Amino acid sequence: GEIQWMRPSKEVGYPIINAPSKTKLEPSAFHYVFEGVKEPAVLTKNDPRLKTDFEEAIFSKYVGNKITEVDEYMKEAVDHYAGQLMSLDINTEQMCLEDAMYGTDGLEALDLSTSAGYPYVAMGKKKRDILNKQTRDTKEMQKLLDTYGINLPLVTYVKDELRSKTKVEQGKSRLIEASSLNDSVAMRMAFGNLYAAFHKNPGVITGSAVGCDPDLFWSKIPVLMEEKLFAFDYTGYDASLSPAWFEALKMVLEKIGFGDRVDYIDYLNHSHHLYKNKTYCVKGGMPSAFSGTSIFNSMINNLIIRTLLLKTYKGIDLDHLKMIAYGDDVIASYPHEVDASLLAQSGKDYGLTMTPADKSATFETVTWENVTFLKRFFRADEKYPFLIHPVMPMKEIHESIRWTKDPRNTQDHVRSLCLLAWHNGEEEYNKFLAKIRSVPIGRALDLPEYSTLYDRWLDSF
Ligand code: NA
Repeated sequence: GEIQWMRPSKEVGYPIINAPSKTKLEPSAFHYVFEGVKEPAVLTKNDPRLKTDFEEAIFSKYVGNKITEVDEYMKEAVDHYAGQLMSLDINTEQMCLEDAMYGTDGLEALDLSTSAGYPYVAMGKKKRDILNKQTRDTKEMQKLLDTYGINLPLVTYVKDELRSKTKVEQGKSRLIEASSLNDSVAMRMAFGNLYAAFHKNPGVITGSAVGCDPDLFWSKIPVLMEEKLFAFDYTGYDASLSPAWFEALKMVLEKIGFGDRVDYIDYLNHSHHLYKNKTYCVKGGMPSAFSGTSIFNSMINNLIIRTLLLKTYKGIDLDHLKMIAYGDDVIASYPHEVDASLLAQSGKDYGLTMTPADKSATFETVTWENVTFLKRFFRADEKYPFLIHPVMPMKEIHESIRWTKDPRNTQDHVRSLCLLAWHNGEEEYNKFLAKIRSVPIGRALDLPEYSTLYDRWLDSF
């Protein structure tokens, strides 16, 4: 990803976009009951905590484009992945406006709380004013599609979330690149069935985990993985993607019956963005908030890993590459041991910056004991080994519970954390509940006890 140019929006015919400047994150009733070191991300260039230029920091993720065209290894990767996806008999017909808007089997309705993007955000028009969940009315949307068309600028907002102290000082805030509601709708109409097929088929065939339920999926993953696991982290994955990776994605789409609308991919690759009073053009880089971000990043990850394996290990048997991606996150395997360090080396030539799994300083062997996926470890249940626990460390949960974005959601927020935490065991879960109940807010919540969650879990399979 690389920014071609950036300049005042008015110079290119666009209005200034108002973006919040104050975090909605504030210390929760549990702020001093649990340990934590994260704080709300910087949202404005004048944040006191900043120790470097803000604008430069948030856009530094665009490290450039290392590759121009699709080489032979990538083409091979494309053929293998596409051939694999072919076995799913994915429905290639366009999805009707109604379902694209309000959902159908395998595709949730459009999120009504998130930005409607340009130009709606500039006309003070919300999604709630356009969509009718009980009516499933498409008239207003259709009228808007005809009026403002598609391929509209993506509206950039700084993401309001917790970040390490280092990332706050270095202005390393993440960005939300919201595609207009029109584009989102058009893309779900174009690829709606592809998305549904992926959501209904998490595993090693789609090579994707999007739409998965960790509580149930964790027990299925091992049986899908090979003998030897391998994994690694990406530094700024989305933004590092070069145009060639988007072209490779289109080839996959053409081969599986969607050649009909690969043009939509161009809109993602060569994209137009609005931020505050500036507009900028990016070549490469996956936009962070459009309908399909996760899925397309996952598909591209499948192409990347196959490519690096072909480039590094000629003769590799991709039919025995078993991987599951979720955007940039990935858990992979092969019958034979592979060197992630070598793969990482091959990765640089493709514009990818790969580092040791889970922030290790060195590339170590990945085992079922130390591997993580979506920040969750895998642990066989003590009583029924065949049931696998997705174990998210308490550290993350403690960090999260120390802040709130709305006192009215305290109950939901804390229940959510409980669904993640109990997997750490009864002793730990009870210590968590007790601390929660050491303050009034926590004592007034209705939280499930350990045995309740365990029973609920066994009854969910
Ligand atoms: Na882009």
